[PDB]
Amino acid sequence: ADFPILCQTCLGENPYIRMTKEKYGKECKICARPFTVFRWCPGVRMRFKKTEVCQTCSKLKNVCQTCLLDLEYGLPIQVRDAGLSFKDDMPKSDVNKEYYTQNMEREISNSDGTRPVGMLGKATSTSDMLLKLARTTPYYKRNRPHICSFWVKGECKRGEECPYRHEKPTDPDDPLADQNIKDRYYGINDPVADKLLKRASTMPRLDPPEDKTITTLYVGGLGDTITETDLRNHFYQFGEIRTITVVQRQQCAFIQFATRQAAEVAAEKSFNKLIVNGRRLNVKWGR
Amino acid sequence: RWDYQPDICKDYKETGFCGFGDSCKFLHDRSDYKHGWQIERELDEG
Amino acid sequence: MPKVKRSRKAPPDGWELIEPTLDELDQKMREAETEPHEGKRKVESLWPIFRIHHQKTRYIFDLFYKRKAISRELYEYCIKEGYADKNLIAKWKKQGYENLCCLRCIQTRDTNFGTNCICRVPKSKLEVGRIIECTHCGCRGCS
Amino acid sequence: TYQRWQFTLPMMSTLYRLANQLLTDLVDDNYFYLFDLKAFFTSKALNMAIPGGPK
Amino acid sequence: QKEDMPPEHVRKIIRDHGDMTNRKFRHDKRVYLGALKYMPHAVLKLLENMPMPWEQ
RNA sequence: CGGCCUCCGAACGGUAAGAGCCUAGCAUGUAGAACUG
Ligand SMILES: [Zn+2]
Ligand SMILES: [Zn+2]
Ligand SMILES: [Zn+2]
Ligand SMILES: [Zn+2]
Repeated sequence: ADFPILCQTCLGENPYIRMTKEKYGKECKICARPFTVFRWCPGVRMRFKKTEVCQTCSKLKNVCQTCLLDLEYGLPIQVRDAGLSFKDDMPKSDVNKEYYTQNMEREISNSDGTRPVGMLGKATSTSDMLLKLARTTPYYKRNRPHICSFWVKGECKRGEECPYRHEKPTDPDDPLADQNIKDRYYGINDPVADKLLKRASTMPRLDPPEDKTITTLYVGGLGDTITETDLRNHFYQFGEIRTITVVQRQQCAFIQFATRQAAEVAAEKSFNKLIVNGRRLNVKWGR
Repeated sequence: RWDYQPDICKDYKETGFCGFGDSCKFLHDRSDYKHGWQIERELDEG
Repeated sequence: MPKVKRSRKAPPDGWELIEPTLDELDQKMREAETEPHEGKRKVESLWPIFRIHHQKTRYIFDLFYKRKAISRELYEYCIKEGYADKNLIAKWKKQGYENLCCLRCIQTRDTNFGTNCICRVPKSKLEVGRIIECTHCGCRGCS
Repeated sequence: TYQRWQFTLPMMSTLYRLANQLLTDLVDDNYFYLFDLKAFFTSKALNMAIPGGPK
Repeated sequence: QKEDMPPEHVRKIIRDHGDMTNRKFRHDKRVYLGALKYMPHAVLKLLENMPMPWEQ
């Protein structure tokens, strides 16, 4: 390798990062074979991390060789794949998996080291679903240590040097507790991923009306910095518009459309996020 | 040392019959008897 | 029963007043040596030994240099008989290294990046006061 | 390093006298006339054998 | 430079480990094993410095 | 004046092969860990 592949969270904060290398250090639980191991000092009194997957095992799905989440968005791989509608055929059984890994490394040897191989580019339409489920700031709780089992029973007699966060241990009844690393990599029943599914299912999106002839769309929360041509340029080449009523006595709008699916495109993509000159409009189908 | 495994043609000893006959390079012997370590171990555990 | 004496030559004549201190330090080195690792083994297993060693050789460091209560030739005998630590002492004699805990705490090769233990950095530069445990000695900011 | 010693002749003569037992009371090599490495090499090559020598 | 140690250091480690049965050490297991390739060096070294009977 | 003095012992080939079965060990010591108008 040249260096690891991991997100900013796993990657660190200080401008000068310190990581030690060992060639052929241990076994990628994916490629199953020896890899290089680079070990990075995450943060002040924060657990030193290490590279935990073959670089090819990484370029396969385009995820973090330490943080394990995708490198573009940073959600569970099950999620990110489905958010691209992506459907990978990676084999599972022992002999099948070894044959797959061998030919995979052969096929990746013909690469230039810039981007993951295969459908990872022909699924690069990062949907606003993924964009919105994407975390914003570095959830740097990751580099805090374990539960110092001594310090959970009382025993951690080393003073403050408990090797692990001497807090209350999580009740493993939580589905967010035991996610086998191999399953999390295979996209195999990640309960955290199902939580992201429930969250991105309950997260607000624009609603559909009943009758097809309701082609009037009310956009609530306009303000008096908007123009009718600006409401147009928001919803104009996204189809054809038939008319628009910019209600200044109520600070809203209403686009009567010329294509129903065009209306759907503009409005559903616009739900609360059509931010032209900074005003939170609400795209709905009018009365 | 203690020369540990005596040479007890086990086909003979258990079934009274060795297929090799005269050439069996072991000892034709059907005698059950406490060994060179059985007794040591039982007594010390006693 | 003591560290049986090899040279066969008679110890010079300040030995008799460090006598019981040396004897006792040896006895408790023996006891802290045979001491069982009930959570005091592993990383902290030798935490006690260097303690006793540095202890003894500091004692002799005083009693020859800071008091001059002892003869040169006696103290020579008492290094050559393995109580003291001639190299630890020849460093202790330095300007910033008065309390260097274990002579391995400045071994630059003993560490991957080519430094010393944080056991050597003076605490004022740290400003974080987080308890510092140099793994080797366990020591607490020798400097 | 413990190399390259120099010694006094008193020392040497005393030592000599002390190691007198494990030593050869020979003064020269006209003893080993037909009994030296080269004689043995010739013998070995000719398959002959000196009375008291190897074969 | 690399510098010497008190003998009691090693003595403590070694009487500590004893015969590697205690689940405490459990990794020096495999390092101990791997050290076998050099056991014929240790023996030659030990035996060529033996104490020459006039010294005790 | 004659001298002439080999050697040396162990292993395999010999007391089946098996699937199941069950439980120590032996290995692991990791990775992660949740959010709004
Ligand atoms: Zn028989
Ligand atoms: Zn230190
Ligand atoms: Zn130290
Ligand atoms: Zn120190």
